[PDB]
Amino acid sequence: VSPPPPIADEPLTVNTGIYLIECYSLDDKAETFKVNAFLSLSWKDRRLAFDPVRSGVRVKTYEPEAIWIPEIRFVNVANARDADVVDISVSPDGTVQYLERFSARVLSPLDFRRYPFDSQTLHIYLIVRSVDTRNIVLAVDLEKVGKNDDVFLTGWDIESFTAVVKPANFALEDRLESKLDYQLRISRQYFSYIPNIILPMLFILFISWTAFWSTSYEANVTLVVSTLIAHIAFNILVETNLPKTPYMTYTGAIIFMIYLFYFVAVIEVTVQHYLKVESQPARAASITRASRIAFPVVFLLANIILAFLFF
Amino acid sequence: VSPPPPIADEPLTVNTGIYLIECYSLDDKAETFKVNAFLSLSWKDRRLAFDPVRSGVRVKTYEPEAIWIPEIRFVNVANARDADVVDISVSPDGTVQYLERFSARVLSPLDFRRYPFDSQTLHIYLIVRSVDTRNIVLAVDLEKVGKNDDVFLTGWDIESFTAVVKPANFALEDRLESKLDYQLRISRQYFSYIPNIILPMLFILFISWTAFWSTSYEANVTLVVSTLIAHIAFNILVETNLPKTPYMTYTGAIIFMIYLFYFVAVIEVTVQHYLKVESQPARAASITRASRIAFPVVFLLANIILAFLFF
Amino acid sequence: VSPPPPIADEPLTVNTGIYLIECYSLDDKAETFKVNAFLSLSWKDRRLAFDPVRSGVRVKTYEPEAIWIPEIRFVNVANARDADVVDISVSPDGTVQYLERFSARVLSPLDFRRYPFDSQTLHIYLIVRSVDTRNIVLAVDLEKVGKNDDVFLTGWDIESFTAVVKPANFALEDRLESKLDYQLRISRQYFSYIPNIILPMLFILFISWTAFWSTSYEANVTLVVSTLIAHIAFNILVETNLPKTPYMTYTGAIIFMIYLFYFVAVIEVTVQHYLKVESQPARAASITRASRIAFPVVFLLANIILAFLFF
Amino acid sequence: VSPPPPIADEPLTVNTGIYLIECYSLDDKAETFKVNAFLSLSWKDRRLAFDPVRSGVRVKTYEPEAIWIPEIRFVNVANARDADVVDISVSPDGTVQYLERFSARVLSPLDFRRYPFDSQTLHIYLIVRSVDTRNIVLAVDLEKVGKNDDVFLTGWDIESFTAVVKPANFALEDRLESKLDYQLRISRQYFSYIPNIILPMLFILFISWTAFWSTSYEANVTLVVSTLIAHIAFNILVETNLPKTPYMTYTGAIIFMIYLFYFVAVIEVTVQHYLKVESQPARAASITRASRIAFPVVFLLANIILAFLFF
Amino acid sequence: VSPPPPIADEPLTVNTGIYLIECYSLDDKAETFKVNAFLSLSWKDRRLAFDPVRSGVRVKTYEPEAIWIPEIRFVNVANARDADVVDISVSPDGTVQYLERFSARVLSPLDFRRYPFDSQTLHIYLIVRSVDTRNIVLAVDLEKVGKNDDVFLTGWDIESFTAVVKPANFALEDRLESKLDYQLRISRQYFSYIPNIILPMLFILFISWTAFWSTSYEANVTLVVSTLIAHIAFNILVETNLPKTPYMTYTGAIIFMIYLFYFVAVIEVTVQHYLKVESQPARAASITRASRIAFPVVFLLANIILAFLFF
Ligand SMILES: [Cl-]
Ligand SMILES: [Cl-]
Ligand SMILES: [Cl-]
Ligand SMILES: [Cl-]
Ligand SMILES: [Cl-]
Ligand SMILES: [Cl-]
Ligand SMILES: [Cl-]
Ligand code: NA
Ligand code: NA
Ligand code: NA
Ligand code: NA
Ligand code: NA
Ligand code: NA
Repeated sequence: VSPPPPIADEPLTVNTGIYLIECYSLDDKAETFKVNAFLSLSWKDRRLAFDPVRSGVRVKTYEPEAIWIPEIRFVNVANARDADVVDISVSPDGTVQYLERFSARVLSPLDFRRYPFDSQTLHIYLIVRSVDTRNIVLAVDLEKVGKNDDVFLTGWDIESFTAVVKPANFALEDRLESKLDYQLRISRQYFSYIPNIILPMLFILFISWTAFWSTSYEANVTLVVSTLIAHIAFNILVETNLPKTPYMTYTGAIIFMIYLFYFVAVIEVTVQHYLKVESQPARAASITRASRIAFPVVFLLANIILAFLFF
Repeated sequence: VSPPPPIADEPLTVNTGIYLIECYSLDDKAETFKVNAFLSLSWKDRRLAFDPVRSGVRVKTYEPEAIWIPEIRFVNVANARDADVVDISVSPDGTVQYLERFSARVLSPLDFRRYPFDSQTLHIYLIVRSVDTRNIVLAVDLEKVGKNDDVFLTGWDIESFTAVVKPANFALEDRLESKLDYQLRISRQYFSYIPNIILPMLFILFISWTAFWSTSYEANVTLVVSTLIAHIAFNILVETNLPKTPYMTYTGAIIFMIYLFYFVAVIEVTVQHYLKVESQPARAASITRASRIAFPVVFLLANIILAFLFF
Repeated sequence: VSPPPPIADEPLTVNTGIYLIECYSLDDKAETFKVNAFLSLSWKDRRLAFDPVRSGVRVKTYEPEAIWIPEIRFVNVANARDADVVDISVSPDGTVQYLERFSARVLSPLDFRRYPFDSQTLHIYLIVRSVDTRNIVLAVDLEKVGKNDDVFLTGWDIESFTAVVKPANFALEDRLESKLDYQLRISRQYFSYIPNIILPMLFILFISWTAFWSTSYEANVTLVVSTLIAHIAFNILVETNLPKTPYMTYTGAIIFMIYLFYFVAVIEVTVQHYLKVESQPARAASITRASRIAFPVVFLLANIILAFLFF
Repeated sequence: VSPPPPIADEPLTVNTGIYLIECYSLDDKAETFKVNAFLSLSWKDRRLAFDPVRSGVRVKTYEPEAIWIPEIRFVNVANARDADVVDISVSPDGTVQYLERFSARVLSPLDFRRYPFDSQTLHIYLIVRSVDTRNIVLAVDLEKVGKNDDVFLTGWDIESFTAVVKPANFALEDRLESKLDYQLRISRQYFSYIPNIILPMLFILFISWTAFWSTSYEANVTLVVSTLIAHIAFNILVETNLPKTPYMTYTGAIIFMIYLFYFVAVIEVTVQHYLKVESQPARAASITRASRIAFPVVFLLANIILAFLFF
Repeated sequence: VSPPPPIADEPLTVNTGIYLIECYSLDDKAETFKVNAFLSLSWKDRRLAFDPVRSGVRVKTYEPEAIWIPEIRFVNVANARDADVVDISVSPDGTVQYLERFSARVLSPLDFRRYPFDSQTLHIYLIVRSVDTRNIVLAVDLEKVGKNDDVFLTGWDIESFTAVVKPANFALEDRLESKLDYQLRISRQYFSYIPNIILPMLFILFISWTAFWSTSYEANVTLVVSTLIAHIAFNILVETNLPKTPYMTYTGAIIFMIYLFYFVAVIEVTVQHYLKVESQPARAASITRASRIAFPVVFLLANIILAFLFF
């Protein structure tokens, strides 16, 4: 079967639509997400046109093998989508209405700069390659683009599912390619990060600062060193849930900065002890009293600077 | 093959049933579970009807390709179910009795608010899309809905497997869809959480409280800081087995609250030492003696408040 | 093709056999194991019977499509088995001899009460569903039930592979079902648990008991608290290799009991220090001297009680 | 269908091309990467040649079954590629233009010597096995070799995708094999390693060196031993992300060398304490004062030597 | 299609060969490895014999369906191999030359006694089951047994790939089975274990021995207990990479023995402190001075004994 013959030198418009049924397994590290959706296709094939009076039927149902169907692919998929044809209906004017249900693992990169207070735009790229007989162009049928109400993505708020109506027409290996962009806007549910990572990390840091109210070097060493080890555990815990980025993330920035706070606290604890041994506790006391105000103030200001730079 | 022609303007009723054989791999983080079950289908096709006397046979067995079979799908599946037709029997009134054995990874969300003392309702949504010739409606044959006695779900008690008899008939992409809800009620076996997480977590917390019977700041610092690190390990252990929720879980609430108890214990340990150095041990003694009663009382009352709010 | 017509009202006996070739991947947490075996089937089809003199051949070889073959399934499988027909041989009397090689992931629950000194009975349930024309009953051909000598299951001793010769005949969805039970008896190789978990766990516990020969509260706090953290690591290590059980395991019981021993050791260490500060070291000495005998004696007796209750 | 008959004793040239669409899942430990690309093939089949005037058509489109297609395979793949034919076009002179879209898990070894400042050359080996009728040779059509702009590999910078135009023609099992080498040059994004591994590792090492400003053996023991445990955690973290190499990696060298620095710091801390107890603190002071300069100087010089040897 | 008819009562010899192309994913815990290789088969079918003069052709190429092909299987595979026929060539005398490219996950047990200085013999068992008409025997064509030069197994040195030329002919379910043994000899690249596990483990042990040059019980307790916890981390790290063995491994023996060294070091540290408190430091000094020589000497001798027993 050959594609529909053109009337004039016009290309064949294949109207598309994606209706999300299931959205799952957004792998942050792999920047992949799995989708289960309806893919609707519509085009005019004048060769399939019929008279409703003569034939008796209002619409004709065909099997995929029986008629010409456009070779529609996804750009950003790991493997070819798992699809099952639901219906093929032909109107008297030759307007074919195709519907299939598919599942695919979509590969869409994520921007972790504002993690875990980040928002993303997941993409689903529909593509058609033009044939030698005729050029094929994709279009969006806005009435057949949507999502089920029950569609949920664990740890994410699904904002919108829309399509960029004008396709990206380009040439690949001396043939026209018509690419459509389907955008699923999501925003992370940062809630859990607050009692699980952020507050426990702040608590251990604040515990290290109690060494500014102690003259016992042995106890101070235990305070700052133990809490630093807990901070290392939280840093390792955070980087397991995230991929290796060529940029600094919001959480990554905070975590890294906190290391400097532990390092300077060790220096303060060392200086205080050296001075006490040197029989200069008055100078040591001035440094410790200053540190009680300096450490929280510098921490608060540095965080304001970070939050400003990131948001 | 086209669907059965209607007598009047009535829709085609496809009687359904699901008999669970195997139930496994309930992934709490992924909110997925695997199922192996029998799917029974029954509908009337007057075109397949035949003579007992003339034909000789009581029932006719057909191969799936030979006759019209409704395109029955699952809504909440990752991929198309793995199915193998077991039997197709036609009565001579044209009543078709279809049976297939399938396996699928069902995507059903879970409510972790009361974890690990939570109960869930897993869903299996059966769906049929109406054709242009005729509208297809699903029905429940209660005699063909059940589960095997041997059906076990590791770490869960299987309560019931029932079906919501009235389908959710709606329009999707200008076509009628008949959706049925199959509900598998389960309840978590919380037993293991008590000797593995809850009691060990209480033991380390109670060990930190021994600092209220010690004047040794160095020993108290070691007691409260070490036990806090063990509590961090238990917090990390718990959040690995659970997904990131936009709400607080029962275990999550307790674990988070315990951090505040460690933080105030550090403050007490610090205050006590500062006062002793300041040659005010009488005031420090009053604070330590009060803490011996305050810490367990406030812990007990706060837990009563949490248990009340959650259950 | 229809099933063999009955002479009298007798059911069709399908003689079965399973010969294990490969046995692997016993997942303790998932209570699954993978199998690669031969499945032999034999039944009489009088319609396929022939004269050896007239036909010339002693046996006729058929392709699966050519003749009626019983729909044999496994009850406790995740998905339908991966099978490849090896041979189909028909004797002159119509006795069909079918052989296929299959692989499947069998779902069989395990009893962890005596872990790691536990033994299990893995099950493989063969099943046939009766047809409308005739009832099908399964039988065991003991000469075609066995296992290869090289069959090994990492960390397990394969004891026996036998079949319960009398089938469990029952009705499921108004049709007879003939179920056969194939039992693979295994026993865990507990050896590795001794130098890897049990002895290291005892060593750290015995190290904590050295605090009964020390008056240094600071050193005792470090001894009991550090060893308790190592015990937590061993508890976490053990529960990762095991699934969540609604009962107590042997190892689980020991591990949990050891927490109580650490808790009482902390109390002893606290009491001793409080008394010393109170200028009552004579009373503290009596308590410490008693603890030197009490702790190992109570530990030995409690373990005898546990071993008695569990074995 | 037999291959195209030769004019003279010349071999059949199959012009090839690979256009990368998706590049993902580079597993460092497994030395595997997944690819989704276009595979273009072109050869002359004089038997398929036609007159454009007589036939009417400029090009003829065939189904794969209809014509002879060369058996093209990948050398370094885990399993046979997942492919779907896109187009087969025959020119009047018999020049066949084949295009397929495929996905495969490519097995290409990596050189970790300079990790995480390493660059790699991933290989994709195309191969054709000669037939008895004729010898088949592969060629590169440089116009059909490329990559999509959006092609991204998490944690890597994609440098180039080129093909070694001259094939490696050799004999395997007494038949000619024509092998082509497609090279994907990548370079690691080392950025994240600096705030996540390198700096935290340096911070804990520098913290251990504060013991050179302390006379408190108990505090020094806590400083050097605790920081060493954190260094062990970083060593374990690094070797999980890497495979077992029969050579030393850059990061591996640094990490190993740092152990020696901790070991000598323990010796210094021990020597200092022994001398103080021996009532020789003047000699101990000379050793500690020297260590303050020796440790950072030897660390800086040793790192210069390592960086020189590795880069 | 039936097998080739015998001349005399001789069995049908199927000459085999395996040429390794890709060797990957050797899972130590699962005792599995993946293979991608060429499988060559050759047998004489007199029914396919032809005259080169009359037919014109020197060799005839057939499709697998057209002629009788022996049912060749692998014994030690997880699932049936993924195979794709490359060529089938028939010589005038009826000598068929079959070649296929396959991939399979081979299940071959490993001996960990000498780990990580162990060598293994991986097996690939080829098997053919005799038919009722004729008995089939396997043979090795040594000219078609080999491996590609580029064949690499991460963390292993590939020594040789040879075949045991004489098959293991036996009866299984009253039919002859001809089994061939293909052996891939490998030896572990132990290099990485030295700077990653062995030396760091020795360093922490040697650090614990510094307590023999200290009289500070509090510092000694910190030294021996902290290093013991690091040794536990290395023991856990080692047992994750290894399966549970009913025997002791070389590394397992060393690791276990080191626990005894830590235990006796705790006893020494305890005895020394008890004696000092008892105002007997002269006796304590004798014990500590002896331990300085005893501990390294006993460690060196015990390791010589272990190395002797294991190698
Ligand atoms: Cl696709
Ligand atoms: Cl363009
Ligand atoms: Cl074009
Ligand atoms: Cl489905
Ligand atoms: Cl099955
Ligand atoms: Cl391939
Ligand atoms: Cl096989
Ligand atoms: Na078509
Ligand atoms: Na059908
Ligand atoms: Na059949
Ligand atoms: Na072809
Ligand atoms: Na064949
Ligand atoms: Na300490």
